Amino acid sequence: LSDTCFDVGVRNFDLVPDMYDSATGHYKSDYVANFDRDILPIIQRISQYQWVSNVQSMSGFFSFQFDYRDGSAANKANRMKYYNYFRQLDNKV
Amino acid sequence: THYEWGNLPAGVSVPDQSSVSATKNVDEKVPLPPAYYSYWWPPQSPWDVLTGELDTEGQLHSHLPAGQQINYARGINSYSQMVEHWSALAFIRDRNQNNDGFPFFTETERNHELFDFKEVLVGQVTGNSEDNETSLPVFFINANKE
Amino acid sequence: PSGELLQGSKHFESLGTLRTDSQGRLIVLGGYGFAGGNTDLGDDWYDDISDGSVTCVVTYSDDSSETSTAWMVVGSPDFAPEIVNISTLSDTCFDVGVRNFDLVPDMYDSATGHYKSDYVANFDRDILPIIQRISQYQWVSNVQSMSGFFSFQFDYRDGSAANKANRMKYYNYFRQLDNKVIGDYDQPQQVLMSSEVEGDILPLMPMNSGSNSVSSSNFYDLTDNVVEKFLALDATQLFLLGQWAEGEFTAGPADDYPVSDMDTASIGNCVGLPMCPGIEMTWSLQNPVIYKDAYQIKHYQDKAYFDVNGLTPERDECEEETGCEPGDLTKRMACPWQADFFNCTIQTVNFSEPSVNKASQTETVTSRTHYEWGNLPAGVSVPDQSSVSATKNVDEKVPLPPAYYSYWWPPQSPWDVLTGELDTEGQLHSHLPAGQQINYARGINSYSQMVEHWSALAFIRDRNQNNDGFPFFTETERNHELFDFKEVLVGQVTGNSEDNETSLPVFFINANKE
Amino acid sequence: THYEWGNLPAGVSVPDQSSVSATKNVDEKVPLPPAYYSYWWPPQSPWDVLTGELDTEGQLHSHLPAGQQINYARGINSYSQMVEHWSALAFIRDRNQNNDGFPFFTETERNHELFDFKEVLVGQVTGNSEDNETSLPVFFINANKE
Ligand code: NA
Ligand code: NA
Ligand code: NA
Ligand code: NA
Ligand code: NA
Repeated sequence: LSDTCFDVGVRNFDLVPDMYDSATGHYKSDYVANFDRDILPIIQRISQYQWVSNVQSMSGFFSFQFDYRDGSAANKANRMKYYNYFRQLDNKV
Repeated sequence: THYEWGNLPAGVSVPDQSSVSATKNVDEKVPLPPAYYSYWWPPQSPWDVLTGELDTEGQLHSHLPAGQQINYARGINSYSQMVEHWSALAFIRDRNQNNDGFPFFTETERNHELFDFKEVLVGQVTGNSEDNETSLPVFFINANKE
Repeated sequence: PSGELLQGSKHFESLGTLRTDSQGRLIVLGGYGFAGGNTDLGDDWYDDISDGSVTCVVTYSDDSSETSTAWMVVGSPDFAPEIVNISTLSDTCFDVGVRNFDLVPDMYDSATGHYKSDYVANFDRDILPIIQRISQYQWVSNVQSMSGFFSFQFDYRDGSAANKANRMKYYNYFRQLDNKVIGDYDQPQQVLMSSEVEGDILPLMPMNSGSNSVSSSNFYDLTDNVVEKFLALDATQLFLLGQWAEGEFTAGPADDYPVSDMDTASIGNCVGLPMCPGIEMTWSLQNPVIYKDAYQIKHYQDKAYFDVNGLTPERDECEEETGCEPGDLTKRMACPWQADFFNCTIQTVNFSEPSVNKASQTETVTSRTHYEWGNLPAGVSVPDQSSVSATKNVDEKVPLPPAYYSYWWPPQSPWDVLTGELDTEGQLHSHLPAGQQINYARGINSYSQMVEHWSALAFIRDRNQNNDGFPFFTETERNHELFDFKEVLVGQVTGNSEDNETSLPVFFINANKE
Repeated sequence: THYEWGNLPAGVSVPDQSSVSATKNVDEKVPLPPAYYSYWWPPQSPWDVLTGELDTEGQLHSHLPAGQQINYARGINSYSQMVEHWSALAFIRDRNQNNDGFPFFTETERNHELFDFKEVLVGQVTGNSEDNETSLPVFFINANKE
């Protein structure tokens, strides 16, 4: 629910002006994320759904078969494969 | 159903018998196949958990040895049983809390004394005594227990 | 086994087929799944399994010969060929080779009987495979306690002194190997947990049953029957994990051992540990007395000796150090093999008494039924009634509580698998939607049902094979049409109609179905 | 319940384990024992009757041989079921009416097709494969039937 209140805050309350442009209604593609603060928690959360459910298909997203920290252009294809397995959000129509 | 008699003596002929039966089941709200077994909120409402009783006493009241994956809500067989017995449910916590990066989450503080146990042999269901080599566990709450 | 068999398979015709390709390469194809006997279910019983000598004579243009040899082993189906056993049979043959055949002289000193602490291990070649194997036991078992050993919560590649404590914590969770002494039980392989202190609890690694979680010290009219409760890696695997813990390792390429890629390709797909007996082979493969060199079986006698006299039945290739006779590598396994496959599931291991696996249990149930009548009219008194009942159940071989739910060989015999039927047709014949974890052997309710229906079992394989690091293993090719289904409501068991809100699935094989 | 482990090796021993549980059933309007099994209006409401199907097509749909004492309302298991399917019950008729003083009353005109059957092996109730040599007759009405 903190992710909810935070998401609401970004797209509607200028919480982070470097991440979102309220005039364009769009996010800012020049925003530099940080692994440990923005990315690692998600990888950590997925990894703990196992003790309470059988969600083995989620395994390959916290196995570090490739370096998740490595942001070099050589590693882009791996990070793109990982990312394009995530579902995009639906339009509210 | 088709009936036919054989091993009858020379000269003896018995006419076969035939009968047609029918059953029709209608359901209004049913998931449409192909279906996928999907979870709701595993952190807030567990469903696939480990056995955490480590001593003898607890293994006799729980009827399961430690470290086996079994249904979180086993024993509560109805919505009204959950309205009344929700607090007899286990807390899922790390038994290795003091060692980072080495978690071991099990069931802890489950009210084992409320649930009765019944080991149902497969034959009791199939009528075949061979199937009695295998059994399945049935947990339930007896309202007449005190 | 001549004639006709009263039970199971009726006629024995062959042990398999020998072929050559377009280039004259040998192809050894084994048994068809024959299993029959003359006793109910087992004395007069037999199977299709085999093993033996491979002899090659390449004659040249100048009419001069060159004779070379090898071994052949036939096994029961590998139902998840992609999932690897933490310790394979190649790991066994390799470990034997290090400690007994100088395979790697930089790693072991045969004069001191000890390993060499100055050996520099390599992450990718010695360490990463173990981390990769542990990570795949999930698709076939529920071994979540093993998770923290492939989570990369810390950098496994980092060998800097700052990272030593983390690598030492990881390493000291692994079980050390037991001494091969006859009556010494209080050892590390009889130890399940890391501690008994709440907040410091975790099953020691590898979390699997050992080579004897079944019989106790006092079984078979003995007082010192050998016990080995829980699993450990082999000597060579744990040693290299020791070198990594220490930081005596590298990142980047490393040269392969003096072993062929072809030699590991075979036995690498066989169970190394545990051996009770195991799936393809047993603890004869651990004895160096069987080998002439690392990975190379010693051959006892010649073709002429066998043409004249046949095989030696009473002979132990472990006692007499002179080599193997055809059929020696498989003779210790069950007859028929379906027994070993039937018991390759899970063990319920005692973890309080080092020398006990099973004991006799005695349950006494003493009840008092009490009857009392009320709402009776003024003046009317009815005497209460009381009766005492008793029940006494005695069992001879029962695991001693506290018990731990332990696995046998998850890669070779699956037990906790996912539903893989993706279309409607298949979801109606299977009666389960996709992606649900359910028992691998559901439907087969007896040892004799497994003797007859073992080939109706599913193959566990990656549905995402084309995308590395993104596996998705499910059931595939399960003979769904054989199994009937029955949704049993809880009330049918408890007599309480409320419990009928919940049900449980019952799968079985009807012999009258055709 | 009391547990006791044995066949343990020399010097080895484990503590006994024992538990005490209880059940309490309170039933409001129950007849007082000792009681006598007493009929109401046998000629207007038959209870213990004889099956009178003389051919194969009759015995297959009835599942019973002729001349057997069984319950008149076998298959009617509910008060609601009686309100729905009363007219399915037999008429007990003298089958030797022509002859005088030689009567032979049996069931006639039963709607056998409405009723489904199931032979329950005793061992399916007890868990004991050995009781399967004996089976219990169970008649019921299935609404899914067409
Ligand atoms: Na859930
Ligand atoms: Na939570
Ligand atoms: Na297994
Ligand atoms: Na395998
Ligand atoms: Na009456």
